[PDB]
Amino acid sequence: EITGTMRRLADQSLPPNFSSLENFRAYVDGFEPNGCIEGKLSQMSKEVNARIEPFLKTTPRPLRLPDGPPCSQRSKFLLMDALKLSIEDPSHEGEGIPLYDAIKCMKTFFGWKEPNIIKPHEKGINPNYLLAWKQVLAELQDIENEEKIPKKKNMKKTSQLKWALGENMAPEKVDFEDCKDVSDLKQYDSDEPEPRSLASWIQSEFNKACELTDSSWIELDEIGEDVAPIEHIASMRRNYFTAEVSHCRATEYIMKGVYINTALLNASCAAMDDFQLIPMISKCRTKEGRRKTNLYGFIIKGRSHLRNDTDVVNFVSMEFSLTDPRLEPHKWEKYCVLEIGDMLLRTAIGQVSRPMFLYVRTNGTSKIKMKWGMEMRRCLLQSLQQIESMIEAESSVKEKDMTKEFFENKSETWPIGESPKGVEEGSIGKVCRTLLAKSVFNSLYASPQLEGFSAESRRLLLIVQALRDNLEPGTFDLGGLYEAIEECLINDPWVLLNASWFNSFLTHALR
Amino acid sequence: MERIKELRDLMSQSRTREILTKTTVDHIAIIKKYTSGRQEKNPALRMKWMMAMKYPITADKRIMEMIPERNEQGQTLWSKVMVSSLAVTWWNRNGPTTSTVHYPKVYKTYFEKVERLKHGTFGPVHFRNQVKIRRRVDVNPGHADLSAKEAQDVIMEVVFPNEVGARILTLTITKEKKEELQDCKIAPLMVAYMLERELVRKTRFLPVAGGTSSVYIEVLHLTQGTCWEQMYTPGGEVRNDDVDQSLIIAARNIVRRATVSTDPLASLLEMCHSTQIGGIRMVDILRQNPTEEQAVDICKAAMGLRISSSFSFGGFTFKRTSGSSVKKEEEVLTGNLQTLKIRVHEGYEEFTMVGRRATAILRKATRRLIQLIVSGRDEQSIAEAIIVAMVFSQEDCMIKAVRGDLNFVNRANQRLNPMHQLLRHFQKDAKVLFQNWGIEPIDNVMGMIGILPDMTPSTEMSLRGVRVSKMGVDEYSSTERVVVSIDRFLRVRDQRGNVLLSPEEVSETQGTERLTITYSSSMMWEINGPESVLV
Amino acid sequence: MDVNPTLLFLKVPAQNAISTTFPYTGDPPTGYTMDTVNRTHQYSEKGKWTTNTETGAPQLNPIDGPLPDNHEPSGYAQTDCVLEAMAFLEESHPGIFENSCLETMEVVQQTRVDKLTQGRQTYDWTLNRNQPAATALANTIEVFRSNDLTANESGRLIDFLKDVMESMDKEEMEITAHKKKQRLNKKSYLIRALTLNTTPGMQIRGFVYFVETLARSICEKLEQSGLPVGGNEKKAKLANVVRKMMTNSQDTELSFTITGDNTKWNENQNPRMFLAMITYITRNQPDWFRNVLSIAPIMFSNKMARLGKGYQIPAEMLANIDLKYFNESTRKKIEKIRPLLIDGTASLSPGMMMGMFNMLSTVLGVSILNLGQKRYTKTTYWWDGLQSSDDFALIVNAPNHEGIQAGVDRFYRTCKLVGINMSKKKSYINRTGTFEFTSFFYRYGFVANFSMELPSFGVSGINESADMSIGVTVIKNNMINNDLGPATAQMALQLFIKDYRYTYRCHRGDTQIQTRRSFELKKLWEQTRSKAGLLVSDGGPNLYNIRNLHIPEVCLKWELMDEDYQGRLCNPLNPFVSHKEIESANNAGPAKSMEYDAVATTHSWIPKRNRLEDEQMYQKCCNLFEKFFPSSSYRRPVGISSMVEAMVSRARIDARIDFESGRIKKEEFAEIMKICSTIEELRRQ
Amino acid sequence: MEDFVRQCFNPMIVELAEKAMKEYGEDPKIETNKFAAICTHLEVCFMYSDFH
Repeated sequence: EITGTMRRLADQSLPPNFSSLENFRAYVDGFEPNGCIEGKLSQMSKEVNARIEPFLKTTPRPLRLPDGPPCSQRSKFLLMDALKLSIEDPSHEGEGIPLYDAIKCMKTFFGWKEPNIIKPHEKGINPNYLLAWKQVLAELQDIENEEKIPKKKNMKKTSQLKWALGENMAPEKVDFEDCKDVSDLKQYDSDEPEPRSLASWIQSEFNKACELTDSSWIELDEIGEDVAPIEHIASMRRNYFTAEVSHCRATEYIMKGVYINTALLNASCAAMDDFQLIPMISKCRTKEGRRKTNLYGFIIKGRSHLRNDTDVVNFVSMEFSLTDPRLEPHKWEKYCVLEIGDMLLRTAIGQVSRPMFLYVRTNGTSKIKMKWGMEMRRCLLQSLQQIESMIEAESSVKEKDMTKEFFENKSETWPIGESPKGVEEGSIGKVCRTLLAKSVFNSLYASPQLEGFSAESRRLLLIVQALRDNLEPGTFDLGGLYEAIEECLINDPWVLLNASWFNSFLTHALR
Repeated sequence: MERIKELRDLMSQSRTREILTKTTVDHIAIIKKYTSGRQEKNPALRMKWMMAMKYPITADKRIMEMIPERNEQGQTLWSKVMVSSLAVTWWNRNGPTTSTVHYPKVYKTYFEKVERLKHGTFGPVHFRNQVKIRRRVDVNPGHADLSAKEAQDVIMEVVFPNEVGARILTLTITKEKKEELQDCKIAPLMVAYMLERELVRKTRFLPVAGGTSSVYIEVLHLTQGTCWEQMYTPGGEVRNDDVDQSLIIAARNIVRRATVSTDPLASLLEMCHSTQIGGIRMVDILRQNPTEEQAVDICKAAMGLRISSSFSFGGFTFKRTSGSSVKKEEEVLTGNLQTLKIRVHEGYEEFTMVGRRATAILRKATRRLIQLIVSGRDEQSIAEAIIVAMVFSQEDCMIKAVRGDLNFVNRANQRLNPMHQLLRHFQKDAKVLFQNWGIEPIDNVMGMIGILPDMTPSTEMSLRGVRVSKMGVDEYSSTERVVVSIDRFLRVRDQRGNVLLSPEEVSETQGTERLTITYSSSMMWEINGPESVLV
Repeated sequence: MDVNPTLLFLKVPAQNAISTTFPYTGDPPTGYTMDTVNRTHQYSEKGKWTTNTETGAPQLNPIDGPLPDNHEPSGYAQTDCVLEAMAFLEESHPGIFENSCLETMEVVQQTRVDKLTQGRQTYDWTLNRNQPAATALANTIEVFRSNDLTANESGRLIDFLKDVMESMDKEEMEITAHKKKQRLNKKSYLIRALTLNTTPGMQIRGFVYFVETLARSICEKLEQSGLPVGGNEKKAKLANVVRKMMTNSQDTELSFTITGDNTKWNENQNPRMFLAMITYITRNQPDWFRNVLSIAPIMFSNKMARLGKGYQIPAEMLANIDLKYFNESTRKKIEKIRPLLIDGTASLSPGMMMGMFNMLSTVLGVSILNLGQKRYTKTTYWWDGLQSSDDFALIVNAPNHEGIQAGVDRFYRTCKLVGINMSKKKSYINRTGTFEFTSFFYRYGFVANFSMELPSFGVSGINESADMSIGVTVIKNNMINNDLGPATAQMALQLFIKDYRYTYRCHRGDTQIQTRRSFELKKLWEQTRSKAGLLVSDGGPNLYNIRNLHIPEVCLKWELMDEDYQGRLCNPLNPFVSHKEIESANNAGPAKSMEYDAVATTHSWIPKRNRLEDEQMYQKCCNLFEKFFPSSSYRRPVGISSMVEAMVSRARIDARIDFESGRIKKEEFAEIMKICSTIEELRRQ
Repeated sequence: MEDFVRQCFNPMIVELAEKAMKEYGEDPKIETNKFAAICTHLEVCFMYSDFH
């Protein structure tokens, strides 16, 4: 039954022409499927309609672009500017202690000049950074005096570092019933961000991201014997892709994010109350095949009272470089730089002695933020499959599938570049590493503006691809689609480079 | 006393006494699902951290007299009951070697697959835009086709006899299991679980690319792909693909025999109650085997079991996809001066017909055929399908194509309804209909070629509404379980008076017994050996 | 030179490699609720105001209101149009709803309360917060037992529903806190029972399940609704309908295909229209059945949205404040939302939350599709399509290139008539033969990039054997179910191999890299002659390949092991096995777990301790029962008698049998039986 | 219940249930519990009558 406090809502739940739900049930049971639809159509205005608007090859307009300050960099860690500390030390990786695997990296450089501040935060007390840096060196040299080697050094709760991490930077937690009639009781600002215009450096970073190096960076595990039908085909796909992308620099980027976030979380569990030091370690293998360990910089962790997953933890990063910030200043808005010394750089004729710099920034992360980055190897699979997809779809139309002829024919060319107002064709492996780096940067520069742009670009690209096939498409609200696209474009430089890519593609889409 | 004290000190708190009193045994499954359900904190990360830490394992206390504290290199792997991982590997090398290696008698469900891969000869990978066949097949190979309950009762008996269910009725599998592993118990719960995995059937709906048995399915991930396929023959056979065949043949011959009986229903009932198949009664097999076939469906209907709402005709099983049916009796003239009253279905309908060797989709208005899309294997199969289709068209075009008198009777010389008469007349020869149907020019689109009356493919011309599909039409075995009302003449009328099943589309090539079957009810022995008749 | 990946599409068409546009594998990282309220109540402002009679919360009833004036989205639907369309669908299918209702009656007959637990997080009003399933369920049951309301003790879910109704019938409801048994007036109880989050409340969940079950028995019998199936099946549903439209002889017919979505769809579906369609589905059906399946839509007719925390400014304090202490936007939003909320809860009449009635929404979409099979059109154009919650695909055919727009117009008009605001933005047209449908893409070919979230190739983390088999099993599943290329499966496999090796600190003994464990492994590697037969957990070579991704490692290497190796490994007399939980993976949607053989594989143990909230009630009893009868872990037991009447008798028989011929001291026996008699004397009162 | 009832009983009691329900037009599709109770009562009376 449906008694009071329940039926009272049921008879109150009916459309605005009835009184009790029992009359409603009778009215629905006895119904007239008479065809009121035609009359409702005759009553509705002619303006309420999906007037199809066409889509011809002269309709697509190139995308608009924000204008203003150049796009800075918010990447968590360095892409190309960071420098390695080659040691060639096969310590058997017996859980090779990452701190004492780094003290030798420090022991392997000479020419540590006085810390010379070059580029400040442009706002704030900068000397605290270099004070923290000299304190880092001190605690790096104050270890052997504590009678015992500690496996990790807890930085002292120092005031300059307390400001660098903002631990002391805390407001009042006051109930509203107490703070009544306050003069500065206005709301937090919470303003929406400013449109950061496009700069030219992100494309150069992406270009250098796709190149190959002399290190291997991978241990692709073994596979059982391959049987005749497919296992041989699966092999000659995956192993060729490996050898063409094994030594890619994007592999180094992925491993870098992996190790940094891994050490950060694994300490954040156990460093639950005190500061810790975070070495930005990477690993690789020489061209002669010797396990080499690289060090990129140091990172200082704040408090790790991580009760929940979205809990914010502040951290400070100091990465080595040989790239002078004085070259392009606006790129490093969140960064402060220190002239740290000089290093030897051997060439065909002696050394050049270029200066060494230290880039430092403050940022935040969380547990999920790290685990998205401990699994960044996914960017490999997404690559291979979005290669493997093309190996099947475009080869679906064949009795003997086009698989080996996808490789093994350098005459097959792929349009991938246009610097001199001309289409530049490339070979396969460049494309393979290109897609790998695409997924890599999308993963590390992950931003919701990229999500929205990808969603809105799929539609326009699909329509253009249909028009290229001469299948006479059309649209509904083209200005509205442009409006959504512009609404999902503010400051992400990776998004903006994809946008200029898209515009030049439509210009070169023969449309 | 080891156990009960927890119950007593649990009965100490009143709020526990109440729940231990009220809820009954039938409800224990409804209560074990009351858990906090919060310790799902990234099992990858917690597992990695606990592996970094020493001693994450919980052992018993009896490791003291079995393994040492110091390994052969002085490694610590105990506590004060926690144990580190290295103890496992050390015990994995050198410990109490045991002849319990007779293990591959409870895990045979895996080593069967292993052996299937051993002699599993392969073939070439002919890539192709493989089309998905919406079929329904089993998941467990070689399990004698047994239902879950009748199997888990035997399981409960063999593993926990001291608490067996109330089913005490008085199959030797009980004896074989109790004998071969009597004192060689291994891991009770895992033994019973894996036996349920070995014997219990489960059959559901998948898109396949030619795999029939279960063995062709457990290796599907090797065979099927996006645009490839690999033929792989495991070198064997199971029961589920060749046990139901014996019941199929036995019920088909039983129906073939029941017509001559005065009341075929009663003779069929006594047969089904008496006939034994593979040592198991046929009645239970019908109640428990989900096989769909005219003879089996009719035998199940005789015992009041729900089946699919099919308009079975022409050897082809039908399924209601859309549209309504209206009687609209009507007059018809033949090609030899004969009047015939027939039930011309009024209204619009749209159906999907499945056959033994072919499938097709059809749309039908009042005496109108449109969009007939067929796919078969042999020329003869598509021929039969197109023939029964044009018979079902009910157009006057096929009405003109009648040649000769229409006298086709049951094996008991009984006048058949006109539809089946036309079907059987055309089945031997129906070439005359196409030449008088009409031709239409087609456009060679979407890999759909045309067919000519001479059974020849053609490019730009075809029959009205016809389409030749590639590598199979989309099947759909709709799930319906509706009551039926069989008559005394082995006719099937579910609820609407529509003829569903009839002993006119029941026979095909000779029956070859695999399972040993025995009849015991009525005469039903003129087929079996004469010595069998005497004995 | 500068590099551009998108330029690749000049050589390869988009539908062949659209996967490159998919950036991510997973998903990347209290005020928006007000935006949702304003968005919904803007699409329904037509003076349908009625202050509630039992909640006092004003409610808009915009159904059967004015027709749409502007081209912008609108939430106005006339009742007779919707019911007429539903009856038209039934005219397309004879009494099929009563078949679906019979399956639903079977369900409501057998279904116990357990099906309330298998699901996502819920909302408990006992603590006014999101909590897991069994938490809210147990607190609700115990607060019901606090009063006379105890029908749920029968175990059938319908009795729990009667308990819910009687609970609404009672005025005072004492809430115990964990004491302080003083809270919960009647009105606030009613208000909170209708509270919604993001995510249904506690009472409605069962009911929505019923409604959703109905849709299953409906949607399984409908071809144009292919939502419940997963992945591969939908592939077929793409090619069939194509043939139903483009394969027309004498092809002067012109077939166009659009793929569209419906912007802000979910905020427009009014629960009362669902009430109407359910009622018509229950045409002349038994009364109480109409009563049960009408619960959820009526509850949604008066449903409150929770805010929770706020900005500290708790939500229940948004009533006594001036609108100057805020920004401009917040000020304007509070102005347009202030009087609608009561008791820290927002009033939302015509709403529906995304992820609640998606299958019934698919029923409505298949209805508006079914309304054009050249029998309700009386015109030349005729369409058919496939529907989802919001992203649909349609094929409209018309022989002349001028009237196709008229068919598309009829579609959009009728969709506006039923509250389907077709998104002009998220929609695109082309000629038949290539389109999108919910991350599915067709250009003469297939792609399953809907559930193409490549698996957690990391270990699942419970075991050395079960974890490996589980990983490779999910590999094979996504290889056939969520179709991916084979070499991608190879790469994911070897990645899982490395992750599993390094997770258990066991790479192998042929490489000199050393763990805290590799020494013993290398000693084993040395003393074994047949190297391949060793387990991966025991330093073995990975030979898992596509042809044997299903066979567990143990049975595959079983012949190649050494005799002592097996005789020591599979020996179940191992001291590590302790009889506790097995197989429980239960990933959130259903919960699937398929583990395989296990021998001396008991690694991942002792997860840390965390000793109303007293979970120590149910699981304790169930585990004790299991400790008495092992069968409780395999087969659903069968028995009417009480727990104690079974356990005491079993204990007495056990004492008897292991005393007479077994091994026990007579004094221990006598004490056992005296304790049992004490239990009996305690259960008698 | 219904399908199980058709499983664990003879068709003659089924026809008897048909006849007894037609006495008052009691549709089995609804009164499934009545279906079970009536078939139960009938078979109880029978096994009370056999061999007496």
